Amino acid sequence: PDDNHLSIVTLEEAPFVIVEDIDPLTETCVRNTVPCRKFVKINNSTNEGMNVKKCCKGFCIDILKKLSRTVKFTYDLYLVTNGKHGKKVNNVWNGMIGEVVYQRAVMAVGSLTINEERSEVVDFSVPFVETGISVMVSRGTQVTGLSDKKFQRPHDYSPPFRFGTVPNGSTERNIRNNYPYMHQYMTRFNQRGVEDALVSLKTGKLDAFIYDAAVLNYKAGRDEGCKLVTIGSGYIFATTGYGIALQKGSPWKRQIDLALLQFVGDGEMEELETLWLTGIC
Amino acid sequence: RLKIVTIHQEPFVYVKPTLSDGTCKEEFTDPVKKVICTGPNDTSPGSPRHTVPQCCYGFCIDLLIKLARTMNFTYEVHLVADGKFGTQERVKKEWNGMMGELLSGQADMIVAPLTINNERAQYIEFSKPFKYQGLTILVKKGTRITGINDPRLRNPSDKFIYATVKQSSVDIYFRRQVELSTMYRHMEKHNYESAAEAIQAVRDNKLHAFIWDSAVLEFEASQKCDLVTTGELFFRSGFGIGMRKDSPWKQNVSLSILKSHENGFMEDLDKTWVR
Ligand SMILES: CCc1oncc1-c1cc(F)cc(C(=O)NC[C@@H](N)C(=O)O)c1
Ligand SMILES: N[C@@H](CCC(=O)O)C(=O)O
Repeated sequence: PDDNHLSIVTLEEAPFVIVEDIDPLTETCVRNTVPCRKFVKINNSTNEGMNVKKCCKGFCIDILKKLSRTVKFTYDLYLVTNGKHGKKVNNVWNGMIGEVVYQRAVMAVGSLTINEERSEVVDFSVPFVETGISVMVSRGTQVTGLSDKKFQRPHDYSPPFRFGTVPNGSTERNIRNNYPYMHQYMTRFNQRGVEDALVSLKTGKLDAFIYDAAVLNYKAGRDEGCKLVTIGSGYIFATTGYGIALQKGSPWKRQIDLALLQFVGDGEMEELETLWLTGIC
Repeated sequence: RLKIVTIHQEPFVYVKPTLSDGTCKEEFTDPVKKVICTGPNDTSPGSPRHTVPQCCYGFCIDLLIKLARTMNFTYEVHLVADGKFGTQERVKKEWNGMMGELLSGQADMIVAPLTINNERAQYIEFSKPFKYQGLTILVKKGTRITGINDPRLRNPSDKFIYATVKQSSVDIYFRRQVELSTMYRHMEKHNYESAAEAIQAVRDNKLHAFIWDSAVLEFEASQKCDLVTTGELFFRSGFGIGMRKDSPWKQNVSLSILKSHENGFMEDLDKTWVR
């Protein structure tokens, strides 16, 4: 109960975190949403900016709501502005990871992948969504997985496969560490975001998109005509999960872990999965 | 020097007799890595536990060796004396199985297909998952069940026998669940001492459905064509390394597991022992 009003950072990534504009007449978030603020700059010649009141919802926001109630904390939720999920740049963490490392946030809640390098600088909860690295293609495209030789040695094929990721996250880090030739080749096809990547696929400009498995599976399930698919038997390289990142030695981790495991045991996680993640395909 | 506890559970842990000279049969897929593991020769209920050297290998044993080389520790392995995974029972409250052995200091680390759950996490430290799986149902190639919501499970009788393994975290979950009541208590009447006994009992038409780990059941059906899984994965969850809360190895165990997922080692183990 003591010092239980917590700074919490998140990051938009549907359906895990969805950001809406607040009703301006009321400045109240309604329904299934929670208040979340975003620092927006006045201009680019200045550090001056203002917090905009927004509204947040989604799978991870419902997790936060349950945690808040179960673990008995209140919070001030904000959207990260210094980068995205988390990357080490010149030995300095940005994104949600950076916000936790440098103690601006007590925890980070979102589509944040647990990996070894982040685990060195933050504590992670137990995984609450299963993920890893999947590959999305148009139905019928024959590729075995990340490990396919069309990815590993692309210039052995004529024409070579055109494939990319969204840079600066856990997926790109993994490819950079494991498959150097693939990685340097892929940078040509880097995508600004998931939406751009899906458009590139649907119009024939990219042959595959390599990305977080949970997000790809979601997008595959919502795809018009069920053209975009993930390869293999729901297949995932480097199986991991999303985790709540907490500061090293955090006193909140114990209770957050138990709560998450209780949600799994109680069927509450399955309910959330059915609410947010089920698709037509 | 760490005391490791594990349990017989193919394809994670194979258990075979030593040769007459007390070493393990040389086998090949690349050499199969094997360790000496002590275990009881009497499996029975309420019996004296006479320990004997045996040979242990498989996915969990390869994982152990990787951990020990990575983190520079020595070990001795033994099979859990009571043959069980571990549940908490009223005596006021006591853990059996591998959970009991770790909490008492008989083991320093559990390396086994041990499900991470709330009830165990209250008392021990689990690593990040070394395997993601869930529950499924094993039946005779022949039987037709939709899955866990079939009437014959939901509203059961002595007509259609099904069960899980005793003192597993499946078993106590069914006995405990309110909507499970009629199946909860029904499985109590038929639950088995081990997974191996349950699987053979399905082949010999003594057990019609066996509710258990998908990682074990899918493997069993891949090998024995008279067996099949049915229904979707449910209760998706992980296996974790188990340690006491004050273990000094806990951070490095998790980092090593994360490293192994990311560098393809866990996938290699899946291709060696599971695929
Ligand atoms: C958080 C998941 C959970 O919460 N309550 C029950 C379960 C569950 C889920 C599952 F896939 C397997 C087992 C289990 O008991 N499998 C036998 C064996 N691996 C064991 O550890 O006892 C238990
Ligand atoms: N979930 C990822 C972002 C997407 C990806 O790179 O796969 C992360 O935490 O970095």
